Amino acid sequence: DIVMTQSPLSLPVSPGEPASISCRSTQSLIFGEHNYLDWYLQKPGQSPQLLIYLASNRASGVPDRFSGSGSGTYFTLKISRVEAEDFGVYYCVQTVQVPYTFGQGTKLEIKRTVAAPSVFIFPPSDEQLKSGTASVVCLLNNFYPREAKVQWKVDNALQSGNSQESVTEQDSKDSTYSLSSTLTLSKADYEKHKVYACEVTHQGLSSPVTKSFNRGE
Amino acid sequence: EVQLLESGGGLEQPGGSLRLSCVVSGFTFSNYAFNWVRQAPGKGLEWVAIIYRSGSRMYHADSVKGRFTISRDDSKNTLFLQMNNLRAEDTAVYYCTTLLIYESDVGVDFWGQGTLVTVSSASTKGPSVFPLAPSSKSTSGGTAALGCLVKDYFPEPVTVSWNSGALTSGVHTFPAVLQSSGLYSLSSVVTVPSSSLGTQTYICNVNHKPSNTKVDKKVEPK
Amino acid sequence: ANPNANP
Repeated sequence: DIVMTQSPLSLPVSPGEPASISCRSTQSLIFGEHNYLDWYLQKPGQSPQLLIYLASNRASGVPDRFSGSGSGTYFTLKISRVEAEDFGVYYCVQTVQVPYTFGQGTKLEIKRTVAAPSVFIFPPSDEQLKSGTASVVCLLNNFYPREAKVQWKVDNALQSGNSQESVTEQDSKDSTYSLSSTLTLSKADYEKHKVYACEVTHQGLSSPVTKSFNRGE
Repeated sequence: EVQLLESGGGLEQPGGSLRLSCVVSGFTFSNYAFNWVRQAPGKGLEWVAIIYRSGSRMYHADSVKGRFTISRDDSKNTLFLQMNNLRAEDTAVYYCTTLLIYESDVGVDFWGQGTLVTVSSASTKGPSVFPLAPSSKSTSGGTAALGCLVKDYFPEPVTVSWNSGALTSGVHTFPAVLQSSGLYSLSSVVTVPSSSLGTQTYICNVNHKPSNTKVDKKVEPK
Repeated sequence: ANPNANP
C-alpha cells in the first residue's frame, strides 16, 4: 500500500500565528496534470470537511487562511493566521492509487501558557473491594502542555502493564488538559502491599511530585 | 440540499453480520463513485471500499477484503456495505462519501453523518459506580476534588452529571477505556471548594440507557 | 485514481 506520513502529529499554535502541516507519500501521487492529494479538517463529533483538493486548490467556502502546495510525494497545508475555529484534526488522503490511504492526522492545539497539574490520589473504595478488584486512580488536573509522565510505585516498585491512562480534550474555557491513570489490581494483590504512589513528571513542575497513601491510613 | 443518510449500524457479536445503507437525495447518484470510510473511536480515518458509477469496477481495502462487500442499487439511489464475519476491530463510525468530485473545473465533496457499528461479545451491563474520595488533607489547600469511577459497563455510552447536571464548572469526564474484559471504564472528577463541603452534598449521576440504569453515588471525603 | 476527479 501507500503510506501517508503527516508531520507533525500535534501542532500547538497560538491564535493569529501561522501553522504549517506536511504530508509525505511513499509513492508519487501524480496522474496527468493533477496531484491526487486532498486535505480535510474534522472537528470533534462532526464529519470531515474538505479544505484543499488536488494539492493546491482551495475548496468552495474555505477561508483564505487556507492554502495548499507540493508535488510528487511532499505536500503542505498552511494557515497564514490561525483562528479559533481552525482547531481540530487535519487529514491528508491520496486518491491516485487504490487502496486509498489517510495520514495519521495532525491535531492542531491551542497554544496557551505552561500550567502545572494539580495531583490527587484516590484509594480503592470499600465497595469495590467487596467485588474482588482494586482500582487506584491518579488525577492530573488542568495542565499544559500535554506531555506528562505518570509512574506507579507499590512499596517503591515500579509497575508496568497494569495501568491505563486517559486524557480529556483541551478544555474549551482555559485550553488545559486533564489526565487520569487507573491502576487495577485484584483484592488479594492489593492487600499484600501497603504504600501506593503515583509519580508525576511535567514541564510545569520544577521537580516531580509524588502523592501517596497507606492502606487503612 | 444534498444529503447522505446512513443507517443499519448498531451492536453485533463477533462473527455476526450487519448491512449498512446510504440513501442519497438531491444528487445524481448514478453518475458518481461512492466510498465507505470508517473511523475507530479516537483513531483516524481509514478507507474501506469504492464502487464506481459503472458498478462493474469496485475495490475493497485489504483489512476488510473477503468479509465486507460494497454494492449499489442505482434504481433506489442507495449505497450498501454488507459486513460479514464481523471482528472487534471493525467497531467504528462508518461514513458514506463521494470524496472529491472535480468537474466543470470546480471541486465539491459530500459526506454522510456516519453510523456507529459496535462489534463485541459482551452482554449489556449497567455500570458500577464507586466513589473516589480525596484525603481530608488534600482538601485543606483551598480547593478539593472528588469524583466517580464508572466501571464495567457495555455498550457505550454512559453520561455523567454532577448534582443532576447543575454543577458544570471544573468537571472533567474522561474518555472510556475498553478493558480486557470487553467492558468499558471511565472516571469523572470535579474540583470543588472545601468550604461548601459540609454545607452541601455532591452526587454523581451516571446514566446508562442501554441497560435502563440510573445511579446516583454521593461523593465525600474520608 | 479517483473517478469523481475526472482523469
